[PDB]
Amino acid sequence: SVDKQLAELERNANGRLGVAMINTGNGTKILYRAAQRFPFCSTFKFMLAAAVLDQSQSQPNLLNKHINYHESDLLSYAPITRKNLAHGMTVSELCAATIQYSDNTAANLLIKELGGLAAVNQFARSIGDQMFRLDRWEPDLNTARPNDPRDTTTPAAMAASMNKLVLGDALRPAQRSQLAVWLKGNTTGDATIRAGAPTDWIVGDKTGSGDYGTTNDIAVLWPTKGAPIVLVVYFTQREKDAKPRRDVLASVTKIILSQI
Ligand SMILES: *[B@@]1([O])O[C]C2=[C]C(F)=[C][C]=C21
Ligand SMILES: [Cl-]
Repeated sequence: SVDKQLAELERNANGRLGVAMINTGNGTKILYRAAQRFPFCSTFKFMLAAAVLDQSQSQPNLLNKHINYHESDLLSYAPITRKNLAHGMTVSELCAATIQYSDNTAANLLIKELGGLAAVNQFARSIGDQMFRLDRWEPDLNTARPNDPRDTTTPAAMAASMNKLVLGDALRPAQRSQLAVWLKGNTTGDATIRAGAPTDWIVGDKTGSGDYGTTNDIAVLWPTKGAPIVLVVYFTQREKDAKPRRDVLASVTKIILSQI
């Protein structure tokens, strides 16, 4: 029933759908195609910020490091780093921007500070995530080509990680809080998981879009009654210039929340 509705939603939507849900209330999970790979797109920015937060556990001054980025770093999609070209940004603001606005330059800048793509992989491995895999820099990583494993995860791996990172004990508390906070101030989420959620709830989220109408969102939801819930929804379609299907994410959320 739980399964049948998603399968039916996915049939109807003409794409492939990946859900994982974790109610940290009891400890129960709703999984649909949870072990299949999907192109994460901008959703990895979450993992990237966690990595930065992990590294700042050693480096008291990391978050406050002033970064003076150049003209040549700027990309098509970078409202915030564009706005502050001239004054530079702190690593910490870089994190807010990457999360809350999905700024690509900020991300590239942060990967470089961590010391490259493989440092995001290694952070992913050290938290038990064995599926996360970053292969290219922005903007090349949102091609979402059919059965291309580059730059993918599984819904389950991303839920487990978001769970450990935001609600578990992956991080120390100040770093943990910072992560939730960035998430809470996200500005790209109104139309996806937020839209399928009681308007009284509080949602922190990271979205993703890309080719093949890849539409993704990864969220913590703070309910009125009870414990936080982890929700990961990934979706992809037939054609390369497919338009996003945010509605599908809204409807998935609506389904999952009835069950609870
Ligand atoms: B991403 O997946 O989040 C939004 C976005 C914009 C863009 F231009 C490239 C990649 C992403
Ligand atoms: Cl805390």
